[PDB]
Amino acid sequence: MKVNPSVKPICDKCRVIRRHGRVMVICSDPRHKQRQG
Amino acid sequence: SRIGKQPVPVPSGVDVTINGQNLSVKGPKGTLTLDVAEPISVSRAEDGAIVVTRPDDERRSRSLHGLSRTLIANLVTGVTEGYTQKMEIFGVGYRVQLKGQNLEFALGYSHPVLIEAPEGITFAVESPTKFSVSGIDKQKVGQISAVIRRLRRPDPYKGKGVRYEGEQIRRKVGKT
Amino acid sequence: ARKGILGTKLGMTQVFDENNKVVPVTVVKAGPNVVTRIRTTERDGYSAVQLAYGEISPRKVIKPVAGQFAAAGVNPRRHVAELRLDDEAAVAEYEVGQELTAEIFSDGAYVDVTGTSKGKGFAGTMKRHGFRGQGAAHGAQAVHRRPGSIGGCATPGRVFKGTRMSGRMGNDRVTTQNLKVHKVDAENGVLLIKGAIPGRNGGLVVVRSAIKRG
Amino acid sequence: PTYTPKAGDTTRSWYVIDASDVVLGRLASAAATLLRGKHKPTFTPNVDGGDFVIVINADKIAVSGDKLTKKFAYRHSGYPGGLRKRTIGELLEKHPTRVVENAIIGMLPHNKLGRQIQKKLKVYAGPDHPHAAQQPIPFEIKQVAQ
RNA sequence: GAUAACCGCUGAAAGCAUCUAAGCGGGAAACCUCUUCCAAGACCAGGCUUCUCACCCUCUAGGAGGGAUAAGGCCCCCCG
RNA sequence: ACCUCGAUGUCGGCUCGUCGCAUCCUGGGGCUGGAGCAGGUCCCAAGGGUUGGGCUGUUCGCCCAUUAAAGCGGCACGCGAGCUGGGUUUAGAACGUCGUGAGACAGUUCGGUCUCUAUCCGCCGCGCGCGUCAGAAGCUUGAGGAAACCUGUCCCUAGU
Ligand SMILES: [Mg+2]
Ligand SMILES: [Mg+2]
Ligand SMILES: [Mg+2]
Ligand SMILES: [Mg+2]
Ligand SMILES: [Mg+2]
Ligand SMILES: [Mg+2]
Ligand SMILES: [Mg+2]
Ligand SMILES: [Mg+2]
Ligand SMILES: [Mg+2]
Ligand SMILES: [Mg+2]
Ligand SMILES: [Mg+2]
Ligand SMILES: [Mg+2]
Ligand SMILES: [Mg+2]
Ligand SMILES: [Mg+2]
Ligand SMILES: [Mg+2]
Ligand SMILES: [Mg+2]
Ligand SMILES: [Mg+2]
Ligand SMILES: [Mg+2]
Ligand SMILES: [Mg+2]
Ligand SMILES: [Mg+2]
Ligand SMILES: [Mg+2]
Ligand SMILES: [Mg+2]
Ligand SMILES: [Mg+2]
Ligand SMILES: [Mg+2]
Ligand SMILES: [Mg+2]
Ligand SMILES: [Mg+2]
Ligand SMILES: [Mg+2]
Ligand SMILES: [Mg+2]
Ligand SMILES: [Mg+2]
Ligand SMILES: [Mg+2]
Ligand SMILES: [Mg+2]
Ligand SMILES: [Mg+2]
Ligand SMILES: [Mg+2]
Ligand SMILES: [Zn+2]
Repeated sequence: MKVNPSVKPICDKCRVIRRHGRVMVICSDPRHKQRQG
Repeated sequence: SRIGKQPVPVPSGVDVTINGQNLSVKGPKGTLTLDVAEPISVSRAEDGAIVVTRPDDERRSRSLHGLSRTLIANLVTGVTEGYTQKMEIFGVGYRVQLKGQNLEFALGYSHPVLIEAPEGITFAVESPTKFSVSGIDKQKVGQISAVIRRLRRPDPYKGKGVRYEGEQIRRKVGKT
Repeated sequence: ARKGILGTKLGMTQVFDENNKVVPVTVVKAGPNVVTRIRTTERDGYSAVQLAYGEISPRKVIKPVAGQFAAAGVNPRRHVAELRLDDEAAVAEYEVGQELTAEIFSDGAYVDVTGTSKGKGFAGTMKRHGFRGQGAAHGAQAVHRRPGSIGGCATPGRVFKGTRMSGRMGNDRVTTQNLKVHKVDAENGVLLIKGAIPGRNGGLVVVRSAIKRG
Repeated sequence: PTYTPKAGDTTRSWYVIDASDVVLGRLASAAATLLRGKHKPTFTPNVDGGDFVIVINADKIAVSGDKLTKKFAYRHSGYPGGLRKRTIGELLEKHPTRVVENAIIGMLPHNKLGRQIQKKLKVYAGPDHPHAAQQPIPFEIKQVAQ
């Protein structure tokens, strides 16, 4: 899971949310899990 | 929104009780109680429904509308038909048995593990590989099911562990 | 419940177990204690038992202490302490007047022994704090046993309360814990504990059950 | 000239303030007001001539926003690294009273007279107090319109 | 016990979906109890209890001042 | 070139620490081009721990035997009214080089005085006085603090 200042939907199965004050991108692919920090 | 805009069916055998913003549902399987949100309104439509209505379209009430609607629906269905979860095991030597009302897992640890079914939940093994968990509460059944599910690390190589019934695990193979 | 008793440290010697291994023992006279008072939450705010040990002449007892013993109904003793209990069901079995001896303990029982350690006078940082000294040769000038630096320059500009310096040492409450009771001489009112006990000979110790190994 | 109190000029009144579902800052500011004596026309900044204040139900104080988890009370023990922090949350069920009184102490003057003034504050976490003998008249948190 | 990262449950807004938005959980040598020691000059100076619980004089009768005592202690003495 | 030239002592080592976390070990995880063993990377985590020698004035650094690991930093590049004095920076002498010379060299070599009875704050201990609405004594509650916290190997589980 990346923790980077910029998170983007790498693939079309990814989708961006705000959970507990953080922008996250969540996909069915575990490699694409990614959040801001 | 639209889901929060339609009332919940109540069957001819299930009786409801409304007091203040609190309510309860009683049916063949058991009884349940629930509390309804503040800005939302809950009404007994005597023509056979419970109507959940938002006074306005502010985002808070717009949000709590469907939430409260689904809470009432889950309450009623849980008291009428109950909530059951089928859940399977995979691997050689990964086995399931019972002990009193508790359900015991032997999943390749150097010690056995066993889970005590908490209140309103009854475990029921139907095969050393296949077992089910049932209850009057949708949230409790799901939570204890998830607790069972995560007694092993995910296995993308052999798949061994506790899987749900209808779940298709992802699996990647190491080169050896 | 956490049992305990007051006694004196007689001395220490050695014994050989059945498997023929020498065991250093401190010998404690866990002589008779009368319980003189009960402390209860309903009245005092906590549950504890006040018990008295020793032999003392009534001529040497001050009138308030003699009166506090008369209200109990027991002859005065030299030392008075109390056991902190935990609940009221623990103090249900203590009644003002009754007795307790070394037979409260047994073989293999782990006990915590509280004593007061020996006085070491005004001690320096090497004895007191295990400081490394400084060189005995190679030019060291009159600093062979001194602490040296006690802070930093101008920031913070002070010496950080808690700095380890030299002063009075010893004479402190010390609890040595998980000490095995090798053997209770029941008839002679003695008990033999494997290990060392704080204090001088003929000093008051409190031998309690162990909480870590009970 | 201007009135200054003589020896037997100060009279003390006993106020009980209920703290159930009241804002902590509002309650503390009012209690500081009628603890210092700012409501008396005979006020004089030299003299400690306020009133006694009992705060009842200091448990039920209301703290707005999200301060029950991210607001802290810091103490320092004087030793290097001797700083400890307790949230408003922990402080409300460890022992609650000081929370309320903490606020009031921060709005009294930090001088010797403020130390004398503090002694008139009686905070109780329960709904009842032992001072029924002084007939404490209930006090309502009122605002004067303009 | 409460949590960090992390893992979730039930779930709208947004007919499907999502650990969150309403609510409910798991979660570390870090934090809070826990173990040890100091601790009421903690000025909110605490609690339980025992002992003594008395005897005169002056100034001018309002308060103060002086003195002899109790319970107790201190010094002197023999020591550690 | 802002304070200090009617004086703010300059490197390294010793003693004693103290704080940060930008984590070296130990603890919790997500992703792997992660089968296991062992890793890579990122995230959380500062409680404790973090060796002895050879070479060198050494810091740095090179190496030797270990270790769970041999972390990086701030504090007047912490610490000389606490130590040292190998380095550097007087005066002696010599080499090389420059200079006609006197002499000079971010060139080298050998030698070369490290003062102070602690006033105040600070800190480590120890008493005397008054206070806690009479005077005393025994036992105590604890708000609030301080201390401590490290870790390996072997064997069963399982040659699973
Ligand atoms: Mg990128
Ligand atoms: Mg030495
Ligand atoms: Mg000298
Ligand atoms: Mg010498
Ligand atoms: Mg200096
Ligand atoms: Mg300073
Ligand atoms: Mg849904
Ligand atoms: Mg969703
Ligand atoms: Mg203090
Ligand atoms: Mg007292
Ligand atoms: Mg006396
Ligand atoms: Mg200029
Ligand atoms: Mg200047
Ligand atoms: Mg200068
Ligand atoms: Mg000068
Ligand atoms: Mg000077
Ligand atoms: Mg000067
Ligand atoms: Mg230092
Ligand atoms: Mg970090
Ligand atoms: Mg770290
Ligand atoms: Mg790790
Ligand atoms: Mg990893
Ligand atoms: Mg800790
Ligand atoms: Mg050398
Ligand atoms: Mg350092
Ligand atoms: Mg320096
Ligand atoms: Mg430094
Ligand atoms: Mg120096
Ligand atoms: Mg010097
Ligand atoms: Mg030299
Ligand atoms: Mg010369
Ligand atoms: Mg020439
Ligand atoms: Mg405490
Ligand atoms: Zn994706």
